[PDB]
Amino acid sequence: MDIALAKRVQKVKSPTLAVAAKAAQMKAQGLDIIGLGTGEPDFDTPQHIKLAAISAIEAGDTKYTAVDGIVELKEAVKNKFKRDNELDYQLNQILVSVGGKQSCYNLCQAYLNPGDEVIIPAPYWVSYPDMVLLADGVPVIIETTPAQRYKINAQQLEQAITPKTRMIFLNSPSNPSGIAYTQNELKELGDVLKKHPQILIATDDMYEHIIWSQPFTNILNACPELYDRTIVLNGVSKAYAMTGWRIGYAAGPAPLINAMKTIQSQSTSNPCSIAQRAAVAALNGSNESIEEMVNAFHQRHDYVADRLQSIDGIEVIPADGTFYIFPSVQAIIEKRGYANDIEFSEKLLNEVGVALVPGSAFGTEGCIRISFATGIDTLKDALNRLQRFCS
Amino acid sequence: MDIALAKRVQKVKSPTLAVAAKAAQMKAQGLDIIGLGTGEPDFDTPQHIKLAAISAIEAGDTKYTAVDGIVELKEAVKNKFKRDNELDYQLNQILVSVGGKQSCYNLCQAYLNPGDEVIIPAPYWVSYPDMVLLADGVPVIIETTPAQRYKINAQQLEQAITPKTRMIFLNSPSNPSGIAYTQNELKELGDVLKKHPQILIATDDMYEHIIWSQPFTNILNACPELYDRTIVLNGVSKAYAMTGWRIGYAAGPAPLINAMKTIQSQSTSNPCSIAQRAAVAALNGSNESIEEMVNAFHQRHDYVADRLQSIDGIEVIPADGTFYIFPSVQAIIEKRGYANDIEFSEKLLNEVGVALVPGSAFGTEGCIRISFATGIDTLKDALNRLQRFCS
Ligand SMILES: Cc1ncc(COP(=O)(O)O)c(C=O)c1O
Ligand SMILES: Cc1ncc(COP(=O)(O)O)c(C=O)c1O
Repeated sequence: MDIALAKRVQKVKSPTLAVAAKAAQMKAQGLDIIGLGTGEPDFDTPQHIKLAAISAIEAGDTKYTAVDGIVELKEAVKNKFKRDNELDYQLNQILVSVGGKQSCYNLCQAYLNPGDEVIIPAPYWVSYPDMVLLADGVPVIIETTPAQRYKINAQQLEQAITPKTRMIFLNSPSNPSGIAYTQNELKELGDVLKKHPQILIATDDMYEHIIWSQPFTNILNACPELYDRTIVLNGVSKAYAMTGWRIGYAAGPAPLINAMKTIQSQSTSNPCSIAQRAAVAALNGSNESIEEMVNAFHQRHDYVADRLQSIDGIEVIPADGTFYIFPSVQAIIEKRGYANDIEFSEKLLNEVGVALVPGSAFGTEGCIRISFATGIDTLKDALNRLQRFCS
Repeated sequence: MDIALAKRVQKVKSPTLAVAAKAAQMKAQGLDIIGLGTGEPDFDTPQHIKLAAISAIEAGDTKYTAVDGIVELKEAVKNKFKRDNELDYQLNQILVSVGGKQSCYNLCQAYLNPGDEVIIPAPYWVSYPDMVLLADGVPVIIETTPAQRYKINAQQLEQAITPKTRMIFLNSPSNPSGIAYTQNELKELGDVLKKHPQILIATDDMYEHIIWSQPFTNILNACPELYDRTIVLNGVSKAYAMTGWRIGYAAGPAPLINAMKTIQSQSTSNPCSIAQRAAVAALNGSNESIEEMVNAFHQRHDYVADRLQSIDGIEVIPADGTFYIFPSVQAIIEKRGYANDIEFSEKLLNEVGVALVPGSAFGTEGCIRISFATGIDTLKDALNRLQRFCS
């Protein structure tokens, strides 16, 4: 007999890591593949962070640590939230985790009960619904359009809330759209959320530093009165090109943070001790390397957006930040008679070798997520191929 | 209003990491504290493993990897299981995780349904019941005595099994007793397990290399016919003094391993990329550093066991391996009128500064777990203090 799988894992299907595995596979066969599906910076970890990790290895920092992070890193997080976000957190409000993904997963396991509804704006990071489902929560998707710049409004939010709603993910700047809410937009959402006090607000600020159209702002900057029911989710993966090291961090209400620490203490223990020391050097160091990387993404974005605009049948909303852009190819799908954006993306990959992620993976049919965390020369080639495929 | 906690997290209370935090705290106040509660080797990570990690950092191995491990590490695990354990696994049967704790936690989340019973022999590693409870499983504890050398027998196992039993943890050599089953003992347990085919066998071989009284053997060496319903859990934390790096690995039935990979893909993504490269160097390198460390634990064990034997009111069963020994202080508790082994351990810490873990944390009242992952000079001091306290 085959080993049966738990009912909870039968609820879930990760297509971003799956495209990555298919792209690596077809490159392994020797084919001419350009990967526009990546979810990490192409830049290496900055040298001063690498040097701090090497110093930690040489010093023998190879042991278990406090589950929620060495005190130097919890302090660096505390100071970062004050310095960058004008938010005051005590050490017992801070949890360092194995990537920001684990912050989110620990949150769901520490907080959500079976049947609880979680508002997830589309387009959404692929993992939000699956993490909710693994806690037996119920994803409640709010669909958005380009005319709304892929952002929910206060009337959509109120309409989606029920007496069963206990959480919302607010991810700004967004994976996959690259769009960020303005402070006033967050204020209008906060005014709705103030009317529903059982809703915990999970603000996923992972892409905070990767923004150029406006200064970063989150729900607590807009609505300080929501502090006691908000958890702030962040990490070093994107700002410091540290995706492989797996360090995220969160700040929020002490009882919730302690419950998340309890989940973590029974699942991973502390994150890698060397990675923790690397993250101290990142958070306490200069922003110079951040600015270098964000400037690169900005110039690449403007190039890609211009190329997409010029391709007949592709409609695009320019991003505010991140290394993603999220154009609609629905007109190409319709003129070709493709079934959907999965067929579009499979045909594109097999015809011209460009790998990207179908918009339906993020809950928005007919779009595609293009990542420009690759060199501008590779982007010129890839957009040439996309233009030829769509011609 | 305080943020409420999920019902699942209200089910759980980690006391090994808690003693560690209290010991570090009292040392911080400047007090004369000896920590005999540690759960990791005192030796640093071997130099050749450190050098491989540094080489990976310098090479820019700082990106996301396959969630279940880079192919070089999955291959090293495959070869390790064949070389050490005469077990044949394909790559799709292997999962690298964030510590062996995450292997165990992923297993529970991928496999256990609410109400499923899990047999957990006492004394048990503190995390087994809590990981089961977080999947809404039901821990079913089998209590053992020193006259049984803290090992279950086939009649106890059969009596504990019900139609609801779907899993058993078999941890040999044991945390906290240090005792290992013989091959024939595992054969007798396997004969019971063959009569109950819905029971998945989770053999936690983390302490495999840290053994001296007999060659290591597990349930599949004893009973090869259980291969299709056994998951083998192991890791580099103990054998290579790598606890801070967080690399575990497991091998078992492909559908189950894939479901565990699904949980991992929605919780942590891949383990730290640098740590994965370090683990490749460990598994593919010489056993010389393992033997050096295990020889040290062996000589320290024999010293500690002899000192414990000489203290009136302490009864001890010598360990077969690990860096733990698990004597009973019940006679001290009774002559003093202490309430239990928690009171014993608190009084010992406050009177003479020796920190250790009460046996009730592992489900065996009246014992204490002493770790000898510290230098022999510190052990002489600590045992002197214990002798004075117990006098
Ligand atoms: C919106 C969002 N949140 C969180 C994460 C988690 O990233 P990591 O687990 O590498 O910290 C990601 C992925 O990069 C993301 O896109
Ligand atoms: C019995 C047992 N299994 C698994 C583990 C997991 O160790 P780690 O998560 O560091 O790999 C431990 C702790 O060291 C343990 O004692």
